[PDB]
Amino acid sequence: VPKWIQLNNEIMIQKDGKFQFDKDKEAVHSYFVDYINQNTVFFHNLKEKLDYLVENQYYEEEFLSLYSFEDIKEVFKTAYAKKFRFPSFMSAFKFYNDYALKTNDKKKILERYEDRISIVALFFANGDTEKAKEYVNLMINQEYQPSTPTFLNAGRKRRGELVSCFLLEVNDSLNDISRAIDISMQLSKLGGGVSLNLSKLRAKGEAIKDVENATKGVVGVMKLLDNAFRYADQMGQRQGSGAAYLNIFHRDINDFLDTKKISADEDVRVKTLSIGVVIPDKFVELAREDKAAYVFYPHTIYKEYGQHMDEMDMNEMYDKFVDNPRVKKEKINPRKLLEKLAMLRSESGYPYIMFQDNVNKVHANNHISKVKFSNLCSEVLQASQVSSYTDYDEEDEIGLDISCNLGSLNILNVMEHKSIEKTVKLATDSLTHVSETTDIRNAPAVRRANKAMKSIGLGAMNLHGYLAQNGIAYESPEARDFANTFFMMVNFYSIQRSAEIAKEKGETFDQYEGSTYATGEYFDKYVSTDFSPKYEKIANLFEGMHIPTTEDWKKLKAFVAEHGMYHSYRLCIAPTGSISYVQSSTASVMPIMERIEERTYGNSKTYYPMPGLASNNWFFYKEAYDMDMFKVVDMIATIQQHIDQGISFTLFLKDTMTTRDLNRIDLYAHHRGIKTIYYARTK
Amino acid sequence: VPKWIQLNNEIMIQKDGKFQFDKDKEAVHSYFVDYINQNTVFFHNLKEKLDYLVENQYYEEEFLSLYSFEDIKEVFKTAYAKKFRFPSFMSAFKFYNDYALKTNDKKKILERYEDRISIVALFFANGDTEKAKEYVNLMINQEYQPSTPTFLNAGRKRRGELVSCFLLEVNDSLNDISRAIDISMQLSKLGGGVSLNLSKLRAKGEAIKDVENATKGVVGVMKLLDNAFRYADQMGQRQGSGAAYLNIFHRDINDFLDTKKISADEDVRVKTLSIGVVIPDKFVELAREDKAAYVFYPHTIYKEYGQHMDEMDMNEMYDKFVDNPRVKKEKINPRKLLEKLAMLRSESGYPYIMFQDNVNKVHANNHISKVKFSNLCSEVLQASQVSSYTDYDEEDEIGLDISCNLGSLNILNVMEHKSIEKTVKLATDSLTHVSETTDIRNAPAVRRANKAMKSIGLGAMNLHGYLAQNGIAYESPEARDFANTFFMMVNFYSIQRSAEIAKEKGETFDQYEGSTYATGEYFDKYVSTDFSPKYEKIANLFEGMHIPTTEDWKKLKAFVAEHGMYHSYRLCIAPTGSISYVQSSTASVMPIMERIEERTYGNSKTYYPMPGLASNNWFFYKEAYDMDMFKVVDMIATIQQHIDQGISFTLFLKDTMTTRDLNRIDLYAHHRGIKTIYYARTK
Amino acid sequence: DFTQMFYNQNVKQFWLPEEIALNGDLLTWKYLGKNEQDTYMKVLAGLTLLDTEQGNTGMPIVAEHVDGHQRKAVLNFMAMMENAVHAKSYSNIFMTLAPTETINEVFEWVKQNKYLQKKAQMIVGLYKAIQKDDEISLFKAMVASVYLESFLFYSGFYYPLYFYGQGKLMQSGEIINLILRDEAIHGVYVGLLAQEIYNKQTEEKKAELREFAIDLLNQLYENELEYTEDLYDQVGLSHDVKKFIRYNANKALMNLGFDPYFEEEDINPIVLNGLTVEPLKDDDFYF
Amino acid sequence: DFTQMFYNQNVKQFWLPEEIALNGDLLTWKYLGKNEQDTYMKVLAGLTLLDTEQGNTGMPIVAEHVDGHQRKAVLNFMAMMENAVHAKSYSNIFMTLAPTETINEVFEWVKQNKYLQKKAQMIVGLYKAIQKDDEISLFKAMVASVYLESFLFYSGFYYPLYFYGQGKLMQSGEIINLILRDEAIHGVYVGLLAQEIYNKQTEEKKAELREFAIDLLNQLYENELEYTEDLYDQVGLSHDVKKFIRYNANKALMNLGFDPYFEEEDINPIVLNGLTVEPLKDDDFYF
Amino acid sequence: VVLADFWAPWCGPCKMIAPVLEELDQEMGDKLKIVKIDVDENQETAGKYGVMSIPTLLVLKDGEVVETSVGFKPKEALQELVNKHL
Ligand SMILES: [Mg+2]
Ligand SMILES: [Mg+2]
Ligand SMILES: [Mn+2]
Ligand SMILES: [Mn+2]
Ligand SMILES: [Mn+2]
Ligand SMILES: [Mn+2]
Repeated sequence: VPKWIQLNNEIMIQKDGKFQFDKDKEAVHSYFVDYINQNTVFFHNLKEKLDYLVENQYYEEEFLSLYSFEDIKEVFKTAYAKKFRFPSFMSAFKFYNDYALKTNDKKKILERYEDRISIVALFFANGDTEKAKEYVNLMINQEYQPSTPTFLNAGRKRRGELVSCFLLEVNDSLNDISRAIDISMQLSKLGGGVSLNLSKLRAKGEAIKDVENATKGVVGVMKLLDNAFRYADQMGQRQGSGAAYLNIFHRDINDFLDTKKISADEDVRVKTLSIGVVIPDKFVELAREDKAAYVFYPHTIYKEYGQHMDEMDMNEMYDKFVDNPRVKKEKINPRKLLEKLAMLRSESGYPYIMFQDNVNKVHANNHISKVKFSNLCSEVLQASQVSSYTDYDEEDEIGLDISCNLGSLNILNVMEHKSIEKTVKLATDSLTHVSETTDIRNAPAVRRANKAMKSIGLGAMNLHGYLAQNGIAYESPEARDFANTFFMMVNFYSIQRSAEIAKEKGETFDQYEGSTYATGEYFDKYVSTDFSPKYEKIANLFEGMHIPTTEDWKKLKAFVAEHGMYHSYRLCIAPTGSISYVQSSTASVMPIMERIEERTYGNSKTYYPMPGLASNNWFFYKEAYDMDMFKVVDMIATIQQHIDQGISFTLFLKDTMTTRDLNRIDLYAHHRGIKTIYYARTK
Repeated sequence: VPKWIQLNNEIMIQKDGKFQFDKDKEAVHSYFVDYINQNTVFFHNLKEKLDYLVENQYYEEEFLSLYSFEDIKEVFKTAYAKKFRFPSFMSAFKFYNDYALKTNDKKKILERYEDRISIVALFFANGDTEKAKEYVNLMINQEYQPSTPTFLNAGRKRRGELVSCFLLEVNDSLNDISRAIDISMQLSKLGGGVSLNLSKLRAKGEAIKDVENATKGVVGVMKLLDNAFRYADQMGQRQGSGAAYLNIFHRDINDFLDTKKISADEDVRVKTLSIGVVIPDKFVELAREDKAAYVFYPHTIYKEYGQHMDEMDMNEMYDKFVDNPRVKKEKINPRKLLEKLAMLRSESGYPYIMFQDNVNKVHANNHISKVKFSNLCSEVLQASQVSSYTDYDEEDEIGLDISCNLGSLNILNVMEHKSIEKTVKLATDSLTHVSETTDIRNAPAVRRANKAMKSIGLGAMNLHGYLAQNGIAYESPEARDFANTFFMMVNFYSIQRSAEIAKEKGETFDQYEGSTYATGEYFDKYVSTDFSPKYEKIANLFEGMHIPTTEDWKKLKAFVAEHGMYHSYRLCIAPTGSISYVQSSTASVMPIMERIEERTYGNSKTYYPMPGLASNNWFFYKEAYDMDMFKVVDMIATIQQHIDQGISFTLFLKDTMTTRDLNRIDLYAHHRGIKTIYYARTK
Repeated sequence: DFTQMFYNQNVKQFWLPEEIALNGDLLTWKYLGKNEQDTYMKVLAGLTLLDTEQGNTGMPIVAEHVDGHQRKAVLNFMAMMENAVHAKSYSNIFMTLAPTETINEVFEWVKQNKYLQKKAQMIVGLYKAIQKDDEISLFKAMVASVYLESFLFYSGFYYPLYFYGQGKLMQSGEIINLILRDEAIHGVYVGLLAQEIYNKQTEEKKAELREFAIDLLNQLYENELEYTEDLYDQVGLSHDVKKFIRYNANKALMNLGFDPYFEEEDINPIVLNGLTVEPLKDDDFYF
Repeated sequence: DFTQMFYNQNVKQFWLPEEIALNGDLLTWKYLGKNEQDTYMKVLAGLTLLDTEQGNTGMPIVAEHVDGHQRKAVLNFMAMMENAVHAKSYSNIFMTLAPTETINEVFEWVKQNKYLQKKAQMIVGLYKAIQKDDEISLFKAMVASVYLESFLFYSGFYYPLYFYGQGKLMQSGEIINLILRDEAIHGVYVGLLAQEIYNKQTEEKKAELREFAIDLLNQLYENELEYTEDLYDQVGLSHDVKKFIRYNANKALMNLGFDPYFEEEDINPIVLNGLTVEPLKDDDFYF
Repeated sequence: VVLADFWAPWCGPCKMIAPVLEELDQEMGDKLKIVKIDVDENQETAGKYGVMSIPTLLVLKDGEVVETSVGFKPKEALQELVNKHL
């Protein structure tokens, strides 16, 4: 075994009844000295390194040409002036195995952490030396973390897309379905995950040009999408991941769920296609009263009313559909469907549960469209318009398709530096640059919506790490108070930066005037309620930082009304997975699954304690499965009220908790305003 | 049991040791009197019938508007003036179960045979009453049978397309693969079989933009196309049948062949994709000499030479590929690969063996393109150009994708009427009309090739039936002499009609000037060799008919040089396994599989004696399995020399014969000039 | 041509009662009406009683008279599954859902029940009539066995599958599904052994064996209709159960190489949700 | 007092030969002398014959005559192990190590070997002599079965154990140890059933039953001596094997509740080294 | 008395009957004529006699068909079939 791995295994070797947590720093030192410093290509100067990387098609030349070499050298000096040291071996291992640039033969390492960060900052700044140095300070302090696509591929020629997600609306036509397959493959080859809304597709047994019982339902389209994502497997290095979302009132909802059953035959089962279920409040009401529900055939509704099933408010039009003889449906049991959802999530973790009315109750851009579906990570909730892809040599009607411009704030490092405002504004600027520089030619709706909506996703991570390292239990009300204040601050400064960008560019996002930002309805709870901490301990955490008040929110509302808002969406909390290791952070705002992660790499067993774990804060780092899921729902809903998009909310379930417990958690999440539920992780 | 089925069941009940073949006429009479007349809705006059069918979306009003009602009435009268009587129960059963128009509830019969024929004739004539009556006489005499799509869907509103088959060239890109999937689903929606050329797709383990060993080969595309055809399976009326063709020098040839293995896992196994293998003469040369052969990576050849592997001459470029270090390849055993082909055909009937050099040595349009693959029935051998489908908002380079409009001559009825010339010319006119009226908006290359090439397929059937009813053994040299003479006359009159159409319309097919028709190379063997019958028995069959002599062929060659040719391709012999029953004809030019076919439709077995089978001609109707396959190869090669496209040549093998016998038959077919081999049926 | 393949499929389907925890069924059992609980108990006892005959007599008697070491081994394996696995599984389901006194009473009732007894004794009668070295009597018993495995069980299986398809009594429904999956393969296998005997017979003897099989099917079917109404009218399901019986009768006939007797019908969707290389030697390239 | 614990032990011991990969023995097999390979093949063939008859005949027939569904379930399971697991495992070993012709020859050799035919004749004769409701004929067959389980197998088991103990043919040896582990519990169980019948008798009848058991043992023993010499003389081990079979004869007697008959001897130390779905309610929708 | 054998070169059972007819000619060839006709080359005769299947053996007496046997037959069965008409 290697020396660093052997030293890492001494974490679990307990002496005097305590874990040898100090051995981890020795593991980082051994790892670097024995592997990294030996297998990193070193050049006589930064000029030679840059020439080698651009000439050998490792870096793009366009973004480096915006700076003189003096500016690039100063930026790299700023990155290395911090003298950043990885505090855990797993952080360095993750970076130098996944995100560090390597030679074409993968034998050596071309990029350090201070090199990847410098290149990403130079990409973000776009010719500005001071902005590049600010980004370098932001990332080397680990206050803000660009998403895995953005961090990996910024300024590199051998890349994919910096966009993490692609949310596609699939219209009810063979041409539209074929274009959905094409766009799904063209966006999977770019690396980003693709989510598709299949609620517009007509159900099984529907008519294709007045011949009845002709359709095979959305399950055939899921088969096509699953094989399309399998084909676009990105070399197999990361398997093609795709999501499919269906409204729970869609007739195919039972067959939609039947594909995730283990007992399901290979003739119906889909493997690479994750599934999500969109649940309007009407379904929850029907389940609550234990009255028979109806799943409708979408094409009958489209023929009768001229509008798609998912474009109509089901809370208002459910009765109209039911008493309509020209609308086809079959009676179902909403409580039986809820139990089926609970057991499917217990067995496989699927489907993602999207509470449509919870999303659209506080959705700012309902005028553009209501949020009909979420992304593969079940955290992006944006307005989308379907695209009517017509026959060849006929002009297509291009709609709006959602894309992830993701970035995560490290709550621990953000609040240690007392720079919530600066970090949020710089992250918003970086995400704006990522959205602007994204130009996807094979996805027309994605490109059009990226140009028009200018939506970005600014998430946060290391919530549990910050709370445990500050002596706050995740389920404690003080933790919820801190999350309320912190995410209200994040929302305030994200809105402020969006309005500042709109003022400086003279343009807002498309159809901004109809949004609640323009009407001032979005800021109602912010100008009516004070989100300052209610606990003295929590208020001390924000000391040295100006917490926005009701009057400050009124000034921000006036500023937005006068100048507009550049981004339709700004905040969405992604799961923050493999990049959380590099930032030495807990994943997302979720609680930690295990105090010490047991990971297998090759023939070695590697251990990763969560950052800041020690004897004093051992019980503050409570495992997620040990937590009360209701209090985690409370925490997320406290965070959710300050996030305009959704949060990737994973349910951590014990083996002893039945499907009724999972359904209770789901219904409490719906009752508390949770927008989406990502996963049901059973231990 | 129905009375007609019970009377048909009396065929095998032998009295006096002889089959009761006279019971089939009783069976058809009972069928009509007790089911068809009772379940046929009758109108007071033809005006009421036409009005009801047009108003109820059964007929197109456009094609009936070019005729005054008196003209349509007289066309119907001359259709019923024949007083056509079906000779067998199976003919009427097949027609009134598969092609006769029925009401929306499929409970009553709206179309007689004479009404289907009248409607198809009125569609063919396009405003000409005399031509409509000529078509009516042609079809009611059963001299010419339009293909199943044409016969079933001519003049109907609830119709797909009149084209029986489509051939798509798939280029080596994700855009082209996605568009190929889209076009395959669109054309399967239209009801026609789709064949795809996967030889341009780069091999498994190839590089995608400097990313090496990332491709899944052609097998991933086969999985995509298989699921596309399953999805677009014509709603379940008939399972979506698609074809994939790959050159035998493609690297994925073994993976391509392994898809049909029973032992193959579901992750590599296709189920609705028929597979075909294109064998150049170079492969046969390598197998004969037992030298180790190399299958090549297509993308390496494209990078080195700028042309796709199937676009270059294998016989010339094989040594250059092998001696090229930049062309990646893997060593195979051509004889072991031939044995694998033979065992695959024995176990499953796949692949379709296509001898590329046997096609291109007599291919008239090699200047346009070599024939790189065949159709789903391995009989459509036409030049095709690949379409370079670019990104969205980028103009695509549309090529030529083969569309085949099929039609069959009933050799028995054509010869008994002594009307080879008139039948061939009328069939050519009808196929030209079908090609002209056919437009496909979702397949740009199919539409472009239909407009430019104007290629039609005029097949033939009831060869074995005519020979046996004339006391000629199918394997006898007299049968081959008759096939030679009859198909030489068919080719002569097809060329004459094509030249007459080109003269009347003033236009030839695109790139006609570079074809052998314009240069006269096509007519060399016709102006040099006399194809009159060498046997007095065969020559007596053509009594009262002018057999084209050498001087007549010289005159036709001069006429073609002066006026051109309207159709790039005219003759192609399809299996015609379904319409053969209605016409009381043996399927294709193939020998009969069984003297009395046993068929189960429901809970009752329905025996079908061969057309004209009796006691005096019992041994002339020799079953194809008992026949020498070398003699059948000789017959097909005699026919093939007068057919510009291919022939659906099915190999009928006994279980006693090994894979070496199958390989011997394959190599004899290659040596005798057979272009394609369809199936290997084992008894 | 088939015994080693069936050996493989049988042994790879091996399972034990202990694998499925049953206690969680009490959370849906308590919510069923008296008629539902009564029907379930009666159906369960019916299946238990019939399966015991198959374990004690049906499979061992066929194993005794069939020639062939490999066939005897497969048949022994099937007999083992009846006695060691299925019987314990049925007992476990009962002990979970009913108290001891209720179990004893249900078995007393079903033991006296006219329609259950009629079919149980008809099948057992044919097993008792097998004579040494007489393949005709063996065939008749095999037909009876296939009818039990592939047909008679299904009026009973209907109800657990009906609940299983609705999300009720999922643990016992999983057990029943495993049992049913074993009986399906048992029926197919014994069916192939019967066809082997049938194919050794003259044409007149074949016609006579066909008449036997159809006559037996008719007797059992008419009693199944009565059995069905007796159990399922009180829960309103008899019409759909009858469709399921006919569909499974057709499968049993197909197992015996015979044509389906009944027209094709659709089944209740809830129950559905519950459910010679020779190498080229040269001189072959020259002609 | 014991059937349930035997049921649990038998089912928890369930195994298939395919669980053990045999290609690892290929080299140690190749390295044995022709004499050693011959004795090994023949030894396993003799075992195959015994298990064939124990599975086809012995265990099923005893199951038929023993009362009680649980006792029958244990005996049925043991029967399945004999022919579906044990007898088949030997073919897995043969198919790995030997070419088809050698396999064909050894099965022909079992048919014509006089000692193997004699022991089969004697054991199977007693099985087929069982009369319904006649406990004495049943006892006699159970004694025969114990002698097969706990004595007769051991002239065969010696050689795989002898190799296993030297680190040779260890994969085949692993299979054999699993078979031996099964037979040990089979011999104990059948022994306990035999003792039940014996204990019902008068003292006079008991005296006759002991005579039967001892006479049968001696007759089988004398035949086994000749069989042992025939197989082992060519590998030099006959005297050693004889000591082993006497050791195991005493274990068989003990399984029957009788005193040891042969004096204790030192066995080769090599051979010794060879050894839930909870539904929602109305109160989960309000918080 | 003539035994006519309707046969073909591809027919397996027809190859099995060939040596049986040679032995029959050696034993009975003074009273029985054996005639072979290939149905692949002589379809008109096979049609005239309604030959269905091969081998088909016709016993002819003075030009009339007196007995018909279909499929393979051993020598003793052919002798019994012919001896009825001698
Ligand atoms: Mg449409
Ligand atoms: Mg390309
Ligand atoms: Mn059972
Ligand atoms: Mn069973
Ligand atoms: Mn054993
Ligand atoms: Mn045993």
